[PDB]
Amino acid sequence: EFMKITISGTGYVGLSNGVLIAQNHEVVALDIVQAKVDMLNQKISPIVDKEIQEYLAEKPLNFRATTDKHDAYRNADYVIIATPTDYDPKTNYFNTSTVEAVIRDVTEINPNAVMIIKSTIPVGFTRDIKERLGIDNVIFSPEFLREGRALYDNLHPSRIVIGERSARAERFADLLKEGAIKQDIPTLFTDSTEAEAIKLFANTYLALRVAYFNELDSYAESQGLNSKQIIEGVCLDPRIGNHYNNPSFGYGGYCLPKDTKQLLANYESVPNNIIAAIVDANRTRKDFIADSILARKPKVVGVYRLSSIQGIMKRIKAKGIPVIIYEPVMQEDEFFNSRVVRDLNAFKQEADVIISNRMAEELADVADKVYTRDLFG
Amino acid sequence: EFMKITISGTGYVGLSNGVLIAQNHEVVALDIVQAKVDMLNQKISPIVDKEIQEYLAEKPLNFRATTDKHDAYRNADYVIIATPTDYDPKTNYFNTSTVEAVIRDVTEINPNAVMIIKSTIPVGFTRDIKERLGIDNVIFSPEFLREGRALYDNLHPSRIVIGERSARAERFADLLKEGAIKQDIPTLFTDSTEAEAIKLFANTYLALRVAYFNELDSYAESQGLNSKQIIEGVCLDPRIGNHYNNPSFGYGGYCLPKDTKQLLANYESVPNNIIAAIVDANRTRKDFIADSILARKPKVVGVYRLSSIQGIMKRIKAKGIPVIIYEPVMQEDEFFNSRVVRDLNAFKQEADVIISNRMAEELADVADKVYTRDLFG
Ligand SMILES: NC(=O)C1=CN([C@@H]2O[C@H](COP(=O)(O)OP(=O)(O)OC[C@H]3O[C@@H](n4cnc5c(N)ncnc54)[C@H](O)[C@@H]3O)[C@@H](O)[C@H]2O)C=CC1
Ligand SMILES: NC(=O)C1=CN([C@@H]2O[C@H](COP(=O)(O)OP(=O)(O)OC[C@H]3O[C@@H](n4cnc5c(N)ncnc54)[C@H](O)[C@@H]3O)[C@@H](O)[C@H]2O)C=CC1
Ligand SMILES: O=c1ccn([C@@H]2O[C@H](COP(=O)(O)O)[C@@H](O)[C@H]2O)c(=O)[nH]1
Ligand SMILES: O=c1ccn([C@@H]2O[C@H](COP(=O)(O)O)[C@@H](O)[C@H]2O)c(=O)[nH]1
Repeated sequence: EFMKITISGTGYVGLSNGVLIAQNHEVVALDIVQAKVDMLNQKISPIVDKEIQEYLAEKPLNFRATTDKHDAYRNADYVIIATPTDYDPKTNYFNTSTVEAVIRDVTEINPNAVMIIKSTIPVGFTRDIKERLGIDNVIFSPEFLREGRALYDNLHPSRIVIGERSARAERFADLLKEGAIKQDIPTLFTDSTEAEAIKLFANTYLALRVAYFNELDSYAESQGLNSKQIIEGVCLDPRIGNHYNNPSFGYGGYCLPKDTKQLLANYESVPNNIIAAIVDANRTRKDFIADSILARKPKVVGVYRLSSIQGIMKRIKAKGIPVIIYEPVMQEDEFFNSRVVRDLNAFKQEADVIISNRMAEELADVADKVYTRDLFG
Repeated sequence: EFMKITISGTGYVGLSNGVLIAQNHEVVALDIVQAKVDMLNQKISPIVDKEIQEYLAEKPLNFRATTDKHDAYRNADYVIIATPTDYDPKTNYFNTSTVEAVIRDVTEINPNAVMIIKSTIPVGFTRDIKERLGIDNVIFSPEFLREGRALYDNLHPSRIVIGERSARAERFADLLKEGAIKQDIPTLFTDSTEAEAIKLFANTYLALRVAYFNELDSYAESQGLNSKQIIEGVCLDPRIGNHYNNPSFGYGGYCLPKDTKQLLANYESVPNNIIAAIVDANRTRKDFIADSILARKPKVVGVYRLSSIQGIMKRIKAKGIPVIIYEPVMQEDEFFNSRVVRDLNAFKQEADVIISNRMAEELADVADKVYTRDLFG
């Protein structure tokens, strides 16, 4: 087979999948930003990913880009939708407008193309949109990549999951396996809504794991015990393992805080204690960490690098204690009403306690006033 | 070195450790039950463990037993304490009387022996007892074996943890490594109280993991989704894994229900949400399972095999629905006021719904009225 696969959205997800598949098939990448398309046609990547830029520039890929929807979608066997979406936990609103616009466009231009959604969507999205528009050609397949290793994670994926049990779903899984470097990749075919719930449950388990080791750490600090001794002893049980067990100021990042809340909203009519506790536990852990810091009676707290550390900052400021921030990447001189100190040495002198989620070489000479719960970094 | 190691308590734990060490050193096993000692001296095991009976009967072990404390403890380099203890969650009482009696006896008879406690004790026990009696010769080392594979788990241990950082603790770890079949066993030396908390945190993580996959299963049932599809997709993430993820009526057994509660009691002054939720989650899961069963409006519920299933039974009976029990191992004709039916066929005919924690071959012909959440058994 030599198929045509269109990518809608040339960001980390679209380009990871597109470059992977362009090694063996015809890929046409569609974006709405003409300048990104022009760059791609010059074999220049519009994003930061080593492998994508290396592949685009150095390997023979049957790849091209366009802003023309008709040129992109005509004769496509599959269209991978990788446009932006966003879930807002405060309102429980999942903005899927770009995905719905693409489904609209493909349905109109090429109703025979099979759309594969890689964008994050709410649980039940695909079953519902098919029913609403009265179409059958949409399948969800979760994307497991990490930014910065976008192409790498699809060259060496943990597994491939396609949310339809059919020969056309299997042929799509084959495209992902064919472009990968890793061999005998675990492949799983499920029904739609089930596939859409996988990442929420996987990411929430990771947040649960971090929240648990953080509660173990709260206990160890409270009791004057060596947290590393306990954690290493526990994690030597092969059913538990030595990963994702490094204490911190709370789970953070781009996915976990929102996904745990998104999953909890989905449990609104399902009795549970663990799902709700995962969200509450992070707030409790931040209160514990802030209270530990405040018990040292600092006159100035220094925050070394800026994300769960933001919650610690908020709590310290709520008690009227000034916070100064060391963050080279930030160019402003203020962040949430607190001074950003550009000079590391001045920051070190002024701060009575320096908090940092993870230890860093450059804090070694002031280690005595650094508060971090990092054990394994 | 060729040392003398005394075992106090010849049950699963004492005999596993004693037979292991008797392969290379002089072991004298002490019990209070003369008949168990007499059996041991005839090379007959007083417990059910294949490897222990095989080793006792067929390998050249420098092993003997006695009820004489003086004969047992004199000249011992180490005394492994493996007497019964019990934690009662209702009262938060940990009965360590047998361990304290042995410490008393050893201190009096041979104050130079180094005691290694393998019995389960409360967190902080060893530090406190040393301080109370003004002695230094007591060290806690957790025991990770499973009944039925008692000797096997010490021939192939996950890891060895000794709750003292010293050369004498290391020499004890060496005895455990020397008798084992498994090589390069992970070995960890910690301070006392830290070692004593390891199993509670490890077992509570296992209960948390089961409670989490059970909440995922509650959601799947509630939403009409295929739980196996979701769980397999999630567990293919290598940070999560395909173990301890089989839905059930709640975590049960001999250790998890009590250890989770014991750990929660230890968190009485430590802010947390996850530790308390692990206990509450099991009650919620049992309520969900019972409610699912009751929604089928059965006139008689059959319970196939008797332990979290007991909680389901209690809840069904609380609603006035009769329960019948199929449990060949039980000889009584009543269990908690419910009929025990000896004949499997009569049990099958009468029960409108048959609940079972795990599926079983012999329920195949009535599969249509069996309710089990088992996926991987
Ligand atoms: N970045 C990540 O780590 C992961 C992201 N995802 C999901 O994948 C989707 C895309 O994420 P990214 O690749 O990071 O987005 P991105 O923002 O890096 O790239 C999105 C691209 O879509 C283009 N675009 C916007 N509307 C469009 C339309 N109607 N038609 C064609 N192109 C359009 C944008 O101009 C942009 O180039 C989101 O739903 C995201 O949540 C999934 C797994 C990992
Ligand atoms: N069975 C298990 O799965 C595990 C048990 N443990 C702990 O190890 C300890 C022992 O458990 P088991 O071996 O299963 O007990 P067991 O009940 O099978 O054997 C205990 C032995 O100690 C004897 N004994 C009682 N008082 C004594 C005394 N003052 N001096 C000498 N012997 C005495 C009893 O007669 C009996 O033979 C407990 O603290 C238990 O919680 C730890 C890990 C696993
Ligand atoms: O051992 C760990 C692993 C991860 N995290 C936190 O969980 C979130 C997700 O981490 P990652 O999977 O993006 O690396 C991040 O805030 C990370 O700091 C921890 O606190 N400890
Ligand atoms: O996948 C699993 C693994 C264990 N358990 C439960 O957790 C408790 C401890 O199991 P084990 O570690 O003794 O096998 C038992 O009630 C067991 O049924 C489950 O429900 N699902």
